[PDB]
Amino acid sequence: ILDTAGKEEY
Amino acid sequence: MIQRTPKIQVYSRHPAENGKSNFLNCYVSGFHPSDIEVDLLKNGERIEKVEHSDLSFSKDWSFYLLYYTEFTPTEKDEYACRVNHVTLSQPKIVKWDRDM
Amino acid sequence: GSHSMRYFFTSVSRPGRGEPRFIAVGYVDDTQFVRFDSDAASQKMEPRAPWIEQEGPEYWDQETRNMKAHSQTDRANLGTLRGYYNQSEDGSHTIQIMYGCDVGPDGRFLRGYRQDAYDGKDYIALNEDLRSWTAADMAAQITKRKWEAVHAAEQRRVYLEGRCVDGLRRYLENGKETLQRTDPPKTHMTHHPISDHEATLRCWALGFYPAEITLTWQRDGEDQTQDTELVETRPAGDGTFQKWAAVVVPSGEEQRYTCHVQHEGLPKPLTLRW
Repeated sequence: ILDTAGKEEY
Repeated sequence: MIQRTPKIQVYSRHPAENGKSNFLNCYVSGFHPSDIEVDLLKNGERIEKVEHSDLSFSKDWSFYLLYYTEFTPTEKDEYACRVNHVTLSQPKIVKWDRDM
Repeated sequence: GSHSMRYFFTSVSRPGRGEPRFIAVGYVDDTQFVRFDSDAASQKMEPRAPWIEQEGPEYWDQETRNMKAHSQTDRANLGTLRGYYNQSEDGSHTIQIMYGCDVGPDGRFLRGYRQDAYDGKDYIALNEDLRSWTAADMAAQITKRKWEAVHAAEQRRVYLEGRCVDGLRRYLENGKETLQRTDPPKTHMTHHPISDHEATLRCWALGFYPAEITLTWQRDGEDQTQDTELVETRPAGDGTFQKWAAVVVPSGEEQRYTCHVQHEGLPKPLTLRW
């Protein structure tokens, strides 16, 4: 199971 | 930005024996960035029929990957691995050691 | 005993030559079991392990889209960071992200992991409690401020404490005979003279699984930690790993030397002599 992109911003 | 120089290890999965099917490995690790070329040689010539692992990196963010191919160990032909990298002023070539 | 699950994600800029490349590789302990590559012919997530080939699109299709979202974000981050550090548009950049979890033998959650890096330098770390971010750079402090404000760690907790644990747990069962398998080293010792007086012994421990291995030399019953050379554990290219060690052994003194090979996967160590 892979994780889901959320607040993945710099 | 910083850069790291690859290490090159050339070996077989088991100790060489004449006529006994084997796999030629070239393990390249500890380099950065990912911009690297790794090729297997036979008598100095590139081997076309070569497979490799998927690129990964370790805790220190250094990159590593494996190249390998199937061959028949002999006494006539020599095997090696060639690696290029931006931190290398000269291409690195390592000879296959039958006993390691 | 305990088991580890890891995922490694890399995005590498490619000026001119299309879009930045995205690579993703998943591991259970020492075993790769899933892969993904933006330059793949399939453009989809692919299995590697037999015991995960039973998963349908109910995972793979969403996970593929998720990794696409990861790729899109990483690409944005690479451009954004270039801005932050006022770097040339003609330059290259690399971003590295990894996460995963450790579980006990009972599947109990032990530790969460999440770390980012940029151009070889640490970016942000998340503690094992998955509560608190740490910035290791200027841009990291900017990002950290954001992530803390929105409790980004909470998103990691839900996965790492839950989905990661159960996912790994199920895999450990389904792939029990492929993951928890053991393979003892093909131990042997060889003698390699150097000069009229000088020689070495080589202690071989090749073709073992898992990668976990310790080599020890002794002389006269006492540990030898000084006059020794060892290689780092390396793939055998056949599902097992290799390792060897050597020490300086003056001719005729070989009788005083002994090598030991210790594993956690074996009920007993192996001893080599010459």
